[PDB]
Amino acid sequence: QAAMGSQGNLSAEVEQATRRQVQGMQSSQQRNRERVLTQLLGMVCDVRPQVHPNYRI
Amino acid sequence: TFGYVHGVSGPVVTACDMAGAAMYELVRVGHSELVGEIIRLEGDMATIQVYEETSGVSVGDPVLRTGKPLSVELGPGIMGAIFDGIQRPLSDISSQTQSIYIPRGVNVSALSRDIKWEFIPSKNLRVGSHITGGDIYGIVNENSLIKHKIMLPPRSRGSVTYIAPPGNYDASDVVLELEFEGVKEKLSMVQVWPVRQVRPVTEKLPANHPLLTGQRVLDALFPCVQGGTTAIPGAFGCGKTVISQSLSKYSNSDVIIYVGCGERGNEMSEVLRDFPELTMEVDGKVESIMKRTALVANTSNMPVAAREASIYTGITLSEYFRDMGYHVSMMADSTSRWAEALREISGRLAEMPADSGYPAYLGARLASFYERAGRVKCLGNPEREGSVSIVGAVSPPGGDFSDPVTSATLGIVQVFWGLDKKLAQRKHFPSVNWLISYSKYMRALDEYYDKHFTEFVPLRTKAKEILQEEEDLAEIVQLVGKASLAETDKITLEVAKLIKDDFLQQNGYTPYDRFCPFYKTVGMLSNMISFYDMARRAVETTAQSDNKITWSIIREHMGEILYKLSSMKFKDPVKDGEAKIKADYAQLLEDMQNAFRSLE
Amino acid sequence: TFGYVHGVSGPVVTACDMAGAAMYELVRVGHSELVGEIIRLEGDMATIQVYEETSGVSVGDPVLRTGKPLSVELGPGIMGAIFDGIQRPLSDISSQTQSIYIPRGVNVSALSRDIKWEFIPSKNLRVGSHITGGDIYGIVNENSLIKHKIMLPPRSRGSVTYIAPPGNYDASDVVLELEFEGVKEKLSMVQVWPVRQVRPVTEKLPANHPLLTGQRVLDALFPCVQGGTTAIPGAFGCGKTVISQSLSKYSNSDVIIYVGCGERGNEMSEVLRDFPELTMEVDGKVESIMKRTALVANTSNMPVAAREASIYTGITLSEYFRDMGYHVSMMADSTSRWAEALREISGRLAEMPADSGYPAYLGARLASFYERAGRVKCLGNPEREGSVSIVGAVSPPGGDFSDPVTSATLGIVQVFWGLDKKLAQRKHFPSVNWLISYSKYMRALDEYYDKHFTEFVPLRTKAKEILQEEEDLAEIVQLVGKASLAETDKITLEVAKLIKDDFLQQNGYTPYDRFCPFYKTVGMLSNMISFYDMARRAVETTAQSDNKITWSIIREHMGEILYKLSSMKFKDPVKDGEAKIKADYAQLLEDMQNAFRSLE
Amino acid sequence: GLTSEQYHSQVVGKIGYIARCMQTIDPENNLKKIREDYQDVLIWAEKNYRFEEILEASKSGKCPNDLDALSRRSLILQELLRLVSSISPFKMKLDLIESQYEKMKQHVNLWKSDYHVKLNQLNQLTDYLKNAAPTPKNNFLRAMTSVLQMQIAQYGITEDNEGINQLFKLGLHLLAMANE
Amino acid sequence: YLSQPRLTYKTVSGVNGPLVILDHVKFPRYAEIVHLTLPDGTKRSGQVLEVSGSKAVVQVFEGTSGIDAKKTSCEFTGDILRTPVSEDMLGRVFNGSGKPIDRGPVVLAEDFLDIMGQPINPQCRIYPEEMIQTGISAIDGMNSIARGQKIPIFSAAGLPHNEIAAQICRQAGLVKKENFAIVFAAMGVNMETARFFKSDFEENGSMDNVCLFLNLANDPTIERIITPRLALTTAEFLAYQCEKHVLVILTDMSSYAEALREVSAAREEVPGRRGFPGYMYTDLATIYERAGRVEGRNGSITQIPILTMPNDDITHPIPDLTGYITEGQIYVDRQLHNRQIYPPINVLPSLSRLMKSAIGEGMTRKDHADVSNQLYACYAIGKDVQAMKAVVGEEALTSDDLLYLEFLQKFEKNFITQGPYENRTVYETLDIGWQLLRIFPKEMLKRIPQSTLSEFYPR
Ligand SMILES: Nc1ncnc2c1ncn2[C@@H]1O[C@H](COP(=O)(O)OP(=O)(O)O)[C@@H](O)[C@H]1O
Repeated sequence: QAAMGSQGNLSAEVEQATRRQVQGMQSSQQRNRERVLTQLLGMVCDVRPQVHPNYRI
Repeated sequence: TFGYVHGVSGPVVTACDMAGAAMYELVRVGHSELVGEIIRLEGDMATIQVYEETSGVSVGDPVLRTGKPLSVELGPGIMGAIFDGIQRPLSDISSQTQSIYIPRGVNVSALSRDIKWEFIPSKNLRVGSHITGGDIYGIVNENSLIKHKIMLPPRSRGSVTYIAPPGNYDASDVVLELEFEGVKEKLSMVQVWPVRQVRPVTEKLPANHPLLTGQRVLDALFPCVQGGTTAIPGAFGCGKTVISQSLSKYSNSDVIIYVGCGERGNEMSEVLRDFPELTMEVDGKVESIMKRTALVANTSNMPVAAREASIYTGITLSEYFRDMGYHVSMMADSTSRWAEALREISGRLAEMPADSGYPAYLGARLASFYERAGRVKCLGNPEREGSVSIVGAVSPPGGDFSDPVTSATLGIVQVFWGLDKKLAQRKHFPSVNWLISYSKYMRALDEYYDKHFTEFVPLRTKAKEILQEEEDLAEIVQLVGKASLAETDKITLEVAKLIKDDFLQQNGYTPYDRFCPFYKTVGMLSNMISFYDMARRAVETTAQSDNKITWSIIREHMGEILYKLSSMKFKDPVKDGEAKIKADYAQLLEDMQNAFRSLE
Repeated sequence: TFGYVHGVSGPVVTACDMAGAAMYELVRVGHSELVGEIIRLEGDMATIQVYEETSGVSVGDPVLRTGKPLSVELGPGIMGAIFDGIQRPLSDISSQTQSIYIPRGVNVSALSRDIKWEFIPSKNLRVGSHITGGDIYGIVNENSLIKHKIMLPPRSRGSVTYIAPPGNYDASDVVLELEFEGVKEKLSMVQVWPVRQVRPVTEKLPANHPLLTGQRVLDALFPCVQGGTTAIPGAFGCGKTVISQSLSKYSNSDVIIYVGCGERGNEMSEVLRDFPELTMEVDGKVESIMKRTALVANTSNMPVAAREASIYTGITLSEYFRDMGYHVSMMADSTSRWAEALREISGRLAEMPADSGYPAYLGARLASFYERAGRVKCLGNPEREGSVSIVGAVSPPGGDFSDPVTSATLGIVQVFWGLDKKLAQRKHFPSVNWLISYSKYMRALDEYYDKHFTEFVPLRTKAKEILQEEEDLAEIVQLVGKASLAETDKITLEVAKLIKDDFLQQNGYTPYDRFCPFYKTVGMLSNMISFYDMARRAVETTAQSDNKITWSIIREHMGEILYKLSSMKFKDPVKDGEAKIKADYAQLLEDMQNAFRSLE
Repeated sequence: GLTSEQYHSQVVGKIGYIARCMQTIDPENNLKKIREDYQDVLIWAEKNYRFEEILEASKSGKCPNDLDALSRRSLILQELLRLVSSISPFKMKLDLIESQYEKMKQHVNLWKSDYHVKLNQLNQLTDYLKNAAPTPKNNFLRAMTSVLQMQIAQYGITEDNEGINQLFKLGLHLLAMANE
Repeated sequence: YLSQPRLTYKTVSGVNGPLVILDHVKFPRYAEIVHLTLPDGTKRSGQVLEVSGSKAVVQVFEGTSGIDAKKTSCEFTGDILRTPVSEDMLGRVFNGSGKPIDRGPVVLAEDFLDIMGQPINPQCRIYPEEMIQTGISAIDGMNSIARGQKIPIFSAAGLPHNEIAAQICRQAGLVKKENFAIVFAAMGVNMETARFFKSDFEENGSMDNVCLFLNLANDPTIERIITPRLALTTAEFLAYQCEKHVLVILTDMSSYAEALREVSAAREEVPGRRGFPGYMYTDLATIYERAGRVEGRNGSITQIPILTMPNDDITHPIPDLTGYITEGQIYVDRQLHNRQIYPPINVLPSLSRLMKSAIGEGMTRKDHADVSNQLYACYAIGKDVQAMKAVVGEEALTSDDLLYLEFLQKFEKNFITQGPYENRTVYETLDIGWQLLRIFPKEMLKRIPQSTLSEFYPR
């Protein structure tokens, strides 16, 4: 009957840790997102069509 | 010049536009230039067994036609090197790529062209001298163990027009220029030889000298000769790989080529880890045996089609070093894996199978490969005597020796060291089954035995008689028990148990039993057979008398002597000298004699 | 839509103009519409394995293309129905055709489309309410026993746009209409599910509740769990009928699905004659088990496809009634015949023969079929939990459990009830051998026993060990006779006999122990084991005295107690309520304690 | 166990089912505590989200989509709804309903609970009486079951009421007893 | 990176068994991957088992049932099968095809690794020599495992191979008197087996470092051909690139081999013994040989495949080829299990090929090899004595035979028999071995040299 107490404390602590991790991930993504997007869009726009190497004549 | 891939069914590619591509010609399939060999040629299309994994190869990919058959570069730099199935130096690949894998299509040279070898020409040779195939026109100081003889390629000949002076030469520098019918041929220290053609020899002399392994049972009961053919059938865990490695370490072959054809890669790593530590004394100086061992590793997961190339490369290297005057020993780690590779390629080709799916030419291929073994009178002007002892492990599926591969191998090899799974499970290593096993060289080796170990042939015959009699008595006892056994039958049983547990079986991973010299192999047998003779004499001559001597009396009186006979195997050939071991065996014989006299 | 027959060779019909056909789809060949399964495709040429005899099927015959694979047809009308393996309603075919045969290419609907059903929609559901696959959107009064919950198919979802008002509807009437992403789906009371596709569930919970049968040996010594997997030997005198009847009448299973899967004609006639006549008492009224049972019955001359898909049809119907929220018990009569049909299909397709001729996937098929048994949290909104317990029986060749089918079945299943013709001859009914039988659900039911029947686990362990000790002593009795047995050995033997003859032995015809409640079973076992323990204690504690007690002394003093222990069977669960039986067994234990205390 | 599409469809359907159960149990919005507890799932039912939009929300994670938690909460609500329905003619006080909801929520596993078993027995009796013809046994069962429903409404199932236990035992025994 | 748009063909020439066949394929690539959208939108995957001109045989992983000839659209990935690998894969559950089934996101790849891997340069391969302390006496004492070894658990249906494997997992550690990441592939394992392994890894605090690939019995048969390769690619990434020590456990290699046989039969490939393909050895080698340490990298991959011997036949092709390839085998014995000896390991048919170097002076103790060999010999002689006693009875056994029978009883009761959670050190196992060997007089121990006997026997 008395063992049920620790569940709430463990859940609260791990939720706080998860919140810390999510905030860190969000901060890093916001920091380094614009250059990633610019590179991705430049690479998508760059087409450079070419035939298969196995094609001849 | 270029064909085009047409299809890919696994290791078997199909290539269009190969109008004039010859059978068993070498081609480079794909953009990565995977090596491959043509095996059938229909219309203007060819089919190529690819020696590298074909995953990712697309139709239309180029197929370069190298107008040469699968060949090996032969020359200095082979000893101490571990090549793959198609003779690429794995150490050089690792140094070049700095990766733990083998890249597909890597085209590194088989023999390094940068090393400056110490080359000394033959003194007699001059400009305007007639030289021919196999003629040793140089000597290269490859290492302390191997004086690499530099010989004209077979099918070469002419009048020497330039012989290089002594000095440091690389494998690419021209060392000998000769001419024939006007056409001039230049020769460096490397010769390319097709692997599927047998290197010629002047004659194939009979095999007349033992291939002393480190194993008592193999050395005594089933001898192998320098130039003989041996098979080692056995189920997994029986110990054929360990037999091969023990022969590779401790044997009287000046050169040993391990082929690892389709077996573990951890075994090749263990070979590379152990052999450099192992040493053999030459002129009082210890020199590593890796200086003479040359590995040809193609592990199980490496391309299947490469196993045949591995076997052929190994045998070609062995023949090359035989032609110098050395007694090479080629350990085929598993010819069953080569047979399985042939079966896979045949299945891809939709060929009609022989027994158990194998191709109809498996037996012919095995016979042709084994027929390259006999001791030879090497080619060329300087008379020599090489050998190539092919010790070929077999891996019957399910341990059934009726396996087509095992049957075809027993139809060729002259020594059959069949191993027993029950003995292996009991840890009775080497697991050779003394009953079925045989050697067809005993009569050819009695000449050498009667002159070097004169007292060994009768001991061997008596030991085999004891083992057969014990087998019969065990078949009888299993159903009836030992109650009715005659006393001499009991002595036969007990001496046979002694011979099994304490002469035949030999722990190969100990400082004492790793190598058992032949003086030990004969002394232990001599003591055991002498004890057998004494016990039998006592019992037979005292059967009539009232003081009937029986095995129980003998055992009670000689518990110490029996234990000494059992522990005879524990003598250390290195820590304890040969003189000490022989003296101790003589003292044990004297103890046996005195104890028997005091008993009777 | 329509194909044409381009060729006919045996049961294989090659149909042209079948561009859109799907692999393993069903087609109606010929003008008589013979069922057929597309087993190959090549351009427009679809190869079909025709289930029925193809005689008379001529080139140019139309080939109708059913847009589904072999799919069972689920909905009201299953209960009390006799189907073929293909879902052919034999009981309707016979009535409509007035013939003793099954007309070639009969196309009678699995479920009657003319019979009316009393359908009451879910009260909460409205127009616009969100509904998801597995949702019970109505209930149909199929019987006074089984309420058929009409539920949405899996893979279906949306918003309800029309739900019919309560009333009488047929399987062709549209009882619901929903919309998802604008696409409108009209759902009648009948759905269709491929037999070879597992019906999805929100979760597959562990089996943790007994599948009580009423047989003391099965419920106590070898318990099965709702959702378990069981095997039964199939022989002449084994007595599988007792297991089938117990599961059908007395087990807590809410539904029973009996799959003949290719039995002999007269064996299936016996089953079809007996099952309708069986009756069960529910709510004080003697109903017929066919109010809750369905029979997928087919003989050995039926289409091999029907025989091979009988198991899948049965398990799909069982899964349907499980999802409905019920506990279903599927019983394959002989999975050996299904495996023979599978081997026949493999041979017809010319597939490589695996171990002993069976296909290359027999183990996979058996494992995947038995994997469909289990206890699940049924898919859908109303929180439900159903189960499917497979009791498929197997026929070992001549009593050998080494054939592929029996070996795979034993490996997969978790219970084996091991009926014995030997015990049947000895008149020990049920004939469960209680020595080769086993059950791997004891550790799963430990929790249930500890919650409800705390002492039953130790009681069962002691009973099993008693029987094992008696089996071991059966050999000693031969060697030295009964007079040489210790007093503890005698007590073990004479309580093992008591358990065999008075606990394991049970007659299904009597009104008192046709069905043995688990409380009664545990009470009997507790009384017997209390007798055993107290007698053993008395013997052990009087071994030290001069007036040592013996089993003969105990029997002479307490012949009445042994008689009462033997007569514990005759307590009627119905007339002698649970309270009365428990009180009587407690009084019996009191009498044993008093007598033992007086004797000691 | 479930593909992603089917899992999110299950989430949507379970949200809808919880909304329907709430509407049935408390059409007058008097169970404030229960509705507050189920607010996060009832917000998607209060407004007129289409199935497609609510499924998109479930996929995005905006709406509660832990199907196990949704199943637990839906079962907690459904057992209460079954309790209220089995005593349909006899209403239950709001205080008692809230206390029983709290007890069911606190319970570790409803599908193995004594409350669930008692509800199953009461539903057995009610289902039988819903169609049984008038006879001595059926009239007796109806009388005892009506008294049992009254006792359940006045007390509840989350306790060990001796009267309710006796009524359950006797009613089930009479139900099982042969008609003749 | 591939930028060209990928071609989608509706040109499905024919379907047979699990082999779709496309025509008009523009430059098909062997081993290429294809994504098949069926008529009903179901998206399956497949691999090009063969190419010929404009034809491509596509083995479908989910089976060809429901495949249409005119409506199925197969888009060609342009590349061979590549798994997305990241360290975050540790602590996740995937199905047999690497798609998550734990309601987490897809793997945000750290790299895209070829599923088949590459063979390790034998010159660069390191030889395992670090003995793992499984805690099982039958293994440490007589079949010692080495870190970076392929040692499958040969077993039979119904035997406690799952329990033995889980015990090895939860008490496997170096004999240094660090954690072992676990990559657990399961092919065609019943839900009870999958739940047992998952629940054990959760009960222990190892679910952070355990990555599960699951392919239960009801799941697609062909996907078992790739499940081991997904698991071993993840293990290779974690070991040779992240420097973890990865214990890889491939459960139901019998199921994997049977799936391989099914595909080979569909292809009509050359059969071997008992119908299995002639290349089953090479395929099982591609699976197993992805183990062992490697030069210059501090990681390792230890493989413990659990395979069920059909009919307890150690000579059946599956166990036979697995023994030929791997570096030993732990043989779970039905006789011992029926006698209720846990773990029911039969050391006589069991074997460990790297014990010879993983034991001795330095690592573990210096009497290890001698004690193991003597235990083997005495156990074998005890079994032979039992066999002869079945025929000649008790009264005909000599005192030595009685000694051997007592040794056999006490060896199976004190050495093999062991608690499911009991973690005996190698020294404890050797001490048990010595107390068992002390039954015999010194003269009866002929394997152990007198030097070892004098030092270790008297105590
Ligand atoms: N001469 C020997 N001395 C001691 N042990 C041996 C000997 N030969 C084989 N063994 C044992 O047999 C096992 C199998 O060896 P190996 O030959 O590599 O297997 P395979 O027979 O499959 O090639 C090894 O683990 C080793 O312990």
